[PDB]
Amino acid sequence: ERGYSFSLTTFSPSGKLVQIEYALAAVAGGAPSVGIKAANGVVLATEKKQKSILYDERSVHKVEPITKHIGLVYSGMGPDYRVLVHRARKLAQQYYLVYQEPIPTAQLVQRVASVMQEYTQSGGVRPFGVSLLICGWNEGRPYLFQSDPSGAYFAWKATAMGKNYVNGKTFLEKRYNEDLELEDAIHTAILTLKESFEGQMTEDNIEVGICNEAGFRRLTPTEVKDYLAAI
Amino acid sequence: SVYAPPVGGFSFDNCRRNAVLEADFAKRGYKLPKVRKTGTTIAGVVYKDGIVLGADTSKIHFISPNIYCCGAGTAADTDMTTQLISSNLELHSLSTGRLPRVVTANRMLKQMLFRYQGYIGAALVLGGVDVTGPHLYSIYPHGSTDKLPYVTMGSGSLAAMAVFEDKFRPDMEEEEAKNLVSEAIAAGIFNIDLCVISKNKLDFLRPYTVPNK
Amino acid sequence: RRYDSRTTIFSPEGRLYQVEYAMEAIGHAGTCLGILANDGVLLAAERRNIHKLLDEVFFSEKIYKLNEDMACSVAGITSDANVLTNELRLIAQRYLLQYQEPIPCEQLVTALCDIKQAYTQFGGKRPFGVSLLYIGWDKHYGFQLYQSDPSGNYGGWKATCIGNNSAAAVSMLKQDYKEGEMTLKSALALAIKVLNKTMLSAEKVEIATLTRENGKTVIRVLKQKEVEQLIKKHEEEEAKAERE
Amino acid sequence: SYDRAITVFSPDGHLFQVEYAQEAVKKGSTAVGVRGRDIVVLGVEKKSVAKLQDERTVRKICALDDNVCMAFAGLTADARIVINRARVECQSHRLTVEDPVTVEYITRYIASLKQRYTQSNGRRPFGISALIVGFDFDGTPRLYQTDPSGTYHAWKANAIGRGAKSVREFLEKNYTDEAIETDDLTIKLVIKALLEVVQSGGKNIELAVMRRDQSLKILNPEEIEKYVAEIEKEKEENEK
Amino acid sequence: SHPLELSEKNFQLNQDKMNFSTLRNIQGLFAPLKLQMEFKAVQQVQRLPFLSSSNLSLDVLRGNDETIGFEDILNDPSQSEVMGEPHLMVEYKLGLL
Amino acid sequence: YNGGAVMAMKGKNCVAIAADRRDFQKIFPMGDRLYIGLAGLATDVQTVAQRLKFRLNLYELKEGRQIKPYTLMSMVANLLYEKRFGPYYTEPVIAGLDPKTFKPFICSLDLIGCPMVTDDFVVSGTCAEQMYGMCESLWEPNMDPDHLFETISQAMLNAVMGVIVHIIEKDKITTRTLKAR
Amino acid sequence: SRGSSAGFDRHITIFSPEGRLYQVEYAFKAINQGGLTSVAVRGKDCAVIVTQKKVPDKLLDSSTVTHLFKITENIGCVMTGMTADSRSQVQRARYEAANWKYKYGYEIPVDMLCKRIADISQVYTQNAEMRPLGCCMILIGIDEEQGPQVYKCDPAGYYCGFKATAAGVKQTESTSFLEKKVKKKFDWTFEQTVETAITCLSTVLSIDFKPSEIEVGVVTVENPKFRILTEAEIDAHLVALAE
Repeated sequence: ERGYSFSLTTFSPSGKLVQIEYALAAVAGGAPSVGIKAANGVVLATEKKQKSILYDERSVHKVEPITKHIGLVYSGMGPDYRVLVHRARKLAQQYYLVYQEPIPTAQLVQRVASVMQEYTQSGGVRPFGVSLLICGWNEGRPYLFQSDPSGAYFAWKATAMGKNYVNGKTFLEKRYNEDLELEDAIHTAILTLKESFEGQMTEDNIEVGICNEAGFRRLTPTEVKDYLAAI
Repeated sequence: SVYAPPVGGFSFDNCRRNAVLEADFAKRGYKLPKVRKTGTTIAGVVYKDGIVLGADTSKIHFISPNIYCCGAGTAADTDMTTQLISSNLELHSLSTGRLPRVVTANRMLKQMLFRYQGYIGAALVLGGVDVTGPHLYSIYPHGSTDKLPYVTMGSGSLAAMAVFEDKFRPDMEEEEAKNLVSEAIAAGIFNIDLCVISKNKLDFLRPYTVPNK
Repeated sequence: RRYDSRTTIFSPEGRLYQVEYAMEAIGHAGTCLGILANDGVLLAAERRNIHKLLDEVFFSEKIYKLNEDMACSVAGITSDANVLTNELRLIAQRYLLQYQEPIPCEQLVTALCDIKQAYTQFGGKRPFGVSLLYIGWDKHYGFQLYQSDPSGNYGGWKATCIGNNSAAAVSMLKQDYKEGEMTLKSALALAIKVLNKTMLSAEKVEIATLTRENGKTVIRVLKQKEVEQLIKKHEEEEAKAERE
Repeated sequence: SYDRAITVFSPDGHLFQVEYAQEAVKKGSTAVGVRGRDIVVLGVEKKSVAKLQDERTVRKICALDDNVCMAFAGLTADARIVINRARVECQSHRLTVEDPVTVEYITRYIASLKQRYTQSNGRRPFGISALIVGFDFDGTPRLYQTDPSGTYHAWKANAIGRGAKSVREFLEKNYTDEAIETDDLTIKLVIKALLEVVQSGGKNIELAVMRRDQSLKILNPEEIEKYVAEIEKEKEENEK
Repeated sequence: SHPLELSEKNFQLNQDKMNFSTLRNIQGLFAPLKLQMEFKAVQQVQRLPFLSSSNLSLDVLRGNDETIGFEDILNDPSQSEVMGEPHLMVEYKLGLL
Repeated sequence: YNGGAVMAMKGKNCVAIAADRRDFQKIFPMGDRLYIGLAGLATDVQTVAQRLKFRLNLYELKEGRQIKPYTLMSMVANLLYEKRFGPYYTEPVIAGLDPKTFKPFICSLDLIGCPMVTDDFVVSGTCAEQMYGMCESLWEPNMDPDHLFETISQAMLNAVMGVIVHIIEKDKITTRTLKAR
Repeated sequence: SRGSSAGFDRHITIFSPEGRLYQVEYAFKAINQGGLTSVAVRGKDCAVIVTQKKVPDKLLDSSTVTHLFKITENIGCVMTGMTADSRSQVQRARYEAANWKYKYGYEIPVDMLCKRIADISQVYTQNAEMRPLGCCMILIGIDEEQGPQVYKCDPAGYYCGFKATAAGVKQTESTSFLEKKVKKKFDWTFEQTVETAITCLSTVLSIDFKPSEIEVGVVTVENPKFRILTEAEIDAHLVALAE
């Protein structure tokens, strides 16, 4: 029963790998994240883990830029997220040096997923316990990808991950529309986050980033306050 | 061995054959392709609020929103060195969240040029502005650097140093600094590209963001 | 038990249990089908990634192009299939660079199966849980169709199926396949019938064909209109047959 | 309880993992080899035939060089790896030195490669056994056998695989100097030896023939059925 | 051949020797010992040598995760133009050849 | 020892590349409506062509699209700068059209990969200091394919035994062999 | 090597069915093995660190017992947890600062040093051969453009910046006290910061302090060098609280 639960390089008699399921379980117990791909833009939102007045508000961030046109967010464990972010930045710089043009979003997702697939087929290591949401603008067309702890990636129109993500996906299915604007996408993302906050939502405990034809940027707290007041 | 995994970097698989071939062609009297070289005049000064770089005609390379470079020698070498240093500085700024410092670029360029024992062959004039003020350097192909208030390189170097040692004063304004650089460049050649970096056009308190490029 | 914890252990009757457990991972994946005819080869797959909030930004899923003359389909673990497909492309390009001729179809399969066998031979690693179907054309044997499994075995076929509910599909193909007297249209109809039995809408299947025109190989992926036409033709002929 | 590791001896001096690899060998299809005055014959049983399969890709007889060929019993991927290594070695040796490769030399190379994989706990042995035949430079026929442990011997007629003991006993009874006088008699002897365990003759029997200074020849079903018919006719005549 | 061939071949080894000597002189015998233990431990979890590895942990430990050199953009080892047989390369890695 | 000469000219929605024939191949096709011409040592030309084809095939399989002339120039520059200390004896010339816009492009590189992009013409080969002034004298903008072929043929011919010219259009590619009377 | 141990809480590289790392959680419990607590507070133009000093043996030289360390000329530190592990991390931090100075030509910042240490700590939690250190670090310094800085890293590889923080046996009560004080008032002078830190310690631990039982280090804008106070200064501050 438990003989096949401890080793990463051991198949179960039914042909299953259990440590990967447990890494996904680690991912599913993290803070919620939301991504919505609208017309002419993409939005990423997340819930902060430093909910106190003692924590400094400009030290560590969960929404990060990789290039001028690529951004990132996660659910799971932060220490793995940092090293993955550093490697992604280096890969993008290498691609620019070799080909003299910015890397496409899909190629970067493929390279990161290739790095993540390793650590699931060797003994003496453990997989990364983190999932990523990747957004980008390329050739006048927005993108939104998700990458798993096992190294598999998907292309989405709207998704949620973290705690209470099944109800979030149901909410998105009910609310998502094809012909949507970026402002309405931001409104819908904040409303989706609000469904499971368990507290009072302010601009000091959520983080929002957007991507459009001008590049990726992270919203300032005053803009988030203005958006929250409009609800 | 043939079973060893491959590695990256430069390749040295044609040196002996190339030496024999150039010897034979020189003895018999035939020509071979050559590299492209640039030897025009480059100059730069330090004034009260920034740096002014000049060249005669781009030839002024981008390193950072606050750092620029001018090169003389083999064109491919200068291009490759400047691009590599620019990428490294962008990685550094993304990690740190701040605009870089001129001494960091000077250190990286000097170390990388010294690593290759002068075979790269790029002479550079580096200048920029950071939180500690404006700085100006001169880097040589073997890896030696000088910190000076005014530098020049190229073909008409002496005709520019004459003007500099004749009409240079500390703490000048922008306009006459540009004029002095223009005269110094024009003296050597006997149509000029100028780059001006000012501390008042840069914000050192705002968090760093990737430039348009 | 005591003999099924590593890939480098033989059971007292000479069995490797970890390899069999790895091959057990292919029965959960989607169905893949392959049919050989006189003037082309066929590949039909089942789409598992079906959902309203999914995007379509790629050439296709579970069908990949390896070079100018070959294509493949996968079933199993996606992250391992990605590595295997990249390695296949590298092997083909290396052979072309060295010999200035395109690689034969069987040599590519052999070269990948060697890699798959090494990971069962050496300890501390995990075998790939991937099974592949290959189609192609070359000047030595013409149209071809191969199959591969996690242990590193392969073989040539005229019609085969991998994935979920493979045995029933194999039985139907054995019953309905005519050797040496089938064309691309007959192969398409048979594939539609077999998939309909084993699993129907145009959004749940993907079909690719290979053919030769003017001394050049053409690889295509069928469209929604053509798939719907095939489905409705099958439905109408089935209704006509059952009405009598 | 001393069979969990490759390099562990039992209290009475046995290595059990190598014996388990031999057990894996003992479950393959039967293979028979006979060497004669001027000919060597190899025959392999076909376990089952699927109608929707291309039979060219599942053959158990290969050609390592122009003067040597091999048959095997056991796991198939391991056999393919060993065959490729031996072929590359033959090509490299022929390129380096123009002399033809010796059958004993290639047998020793294969046995050394097999024996290398029974020395460490980080890798497992090859679960195959091979039969090697060929002609030397002077035209002397040879026949060798290899084992998963790394040993090898020389024979006049041998069988490996499932149901090998009965075939070996039949060969011991029937192998005489007047039964290998001619190529047809040698081929008939091989077919008759294979017919002890094969359910239906000709239908699922594969046979190869090699003559001196000639390439390897694979007999077709027509010739196989003709030989089987001749055997049936002589059996009917001897019935009485 | 060229004077730069040997220098570029063994750059990392010479850098390691210099840093280890300086560290031993300044702090003591324990610091290079710990560094070598860590390097050996992290350099042991990789793909089989005929496939392409990433060396993420080794780059994190060594500090090469925010630097790009000429060995990262020229003659990319991932798209190598020659590769041996898998078993032969694995055997050569273990010293059997 | 002979290295030959290669030129490329640009006109109105068209581009041409020419070389001298009679002995080896110098102009190679890299995809549709994109060519590269190499002049120099016989073995280095073929080696560079084969390695470039290797890289181009891998790139096009992985990316899923057709390459652009600028990206091809960057790849050639990287491949040439790899051998910085012992270099290849080649001087590439690139001419082609944009696969999605159909806009002409011409450039040339040195033996280590320093590019030069122009708008009228570009010349390579050992005798690169003689066709220059003739090219300025005989070139004017907004030139139809027939006059473009005539101009490039004249410039390639009356400056030095036969020549070969490719004319690239959005619809078709025309190849001609010439010999002075 | 030796070989891992079966079980959901006996090896570093094994996830539990809920996705937890019990060896990391157990390494977090080694910080309380010492029995001491420390407090760091950030002011308007200064930063202080305070920790308690326990000398139970009469035959022990009290001048050799300390938990305050100097990394560079402008960076200070306080360590909580296992003593040998703390000293090893201090040595590693000094080495990393030296490498940064050599490589970049200027002195390392506090956040960059903390990030480097956290990156090194993350690797120990993903490999089967090495084990995490049972200690936590708190760093203070003065930034040229930003000002006072307070940073902390833990055995898991996680780091953050604070306005006030605590570590040790009684971290939670200190955190509550500091949260109340910060929500009440800001803009503390140099005197008020030391007052607040000593008051937090002396209220969380119901003790009236002597100058020989606490250890105080400070950094300030006027004098950006890390400094360690003396008994006379500590007693002056203590009587200032007492009056």
